[PDB]
Amino acid sequence: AEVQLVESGGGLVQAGDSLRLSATASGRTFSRAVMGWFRQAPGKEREFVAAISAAPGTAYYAFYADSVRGRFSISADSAKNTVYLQMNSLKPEDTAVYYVAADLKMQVAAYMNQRSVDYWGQGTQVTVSS
Repeated sequence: AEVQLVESGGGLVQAGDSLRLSATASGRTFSRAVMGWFRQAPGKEREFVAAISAAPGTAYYAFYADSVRGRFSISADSAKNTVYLQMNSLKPEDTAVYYVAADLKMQVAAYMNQRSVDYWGQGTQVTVSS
């Protein structure tokens, strides 16, 4: 089925700042999907950043790549049909286009392979000047 995921929040920013990305779907969406964020710079491999999935009640499971642990946080709001990535202590090496992703086979937040991702958004440029 067609799903149109849309990222928002990208910007030009300074080393040591914060930026918050969000993503939602236009029309058809998911319930109980493992959602994630990936990133890539021209010529680079697309790299996994963070994953999130629904737990009991209002809780979620999260999982972070080592490159962002201690700095980025992934959250979600099911009412608002939106997934978030709060980026803190941004470094020039965080410069990339950031993509929201959904993998429909996975059952719980974990490391995500770009190769297994079922749905991608269009991407939002994040640029960190030193």
